[PDB]
Amino acid sequence: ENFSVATEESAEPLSEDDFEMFYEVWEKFDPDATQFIEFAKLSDFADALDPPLLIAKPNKVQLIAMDLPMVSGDRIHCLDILFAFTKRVLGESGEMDALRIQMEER
Repeated sequence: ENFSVATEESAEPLSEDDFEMFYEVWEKFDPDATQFIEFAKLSDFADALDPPLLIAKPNKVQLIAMDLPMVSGDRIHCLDILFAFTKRVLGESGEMDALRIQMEER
């Protein structure tokens, strides 16, 4: 088509296709629909996802550097895992300024 090449990249890496895929893998680590996962099993799940959510092993440290709020003494919140992964993948060059606005404070 050329000329009208203003379409290329008409979507952010993290699309809906990922949202559903995330639940697809989640079901493997949790068929009870509890929506919670154990940390000892997180590093695994973490490499169970598919890009742009896949963290290859043995990148266990990258998991500690981004320690996600932990629920019940030994259990993590999926809502937290999902969000942290959306920010981590978005803290590249977009919406990352939203924090720079905190400086002014209000």
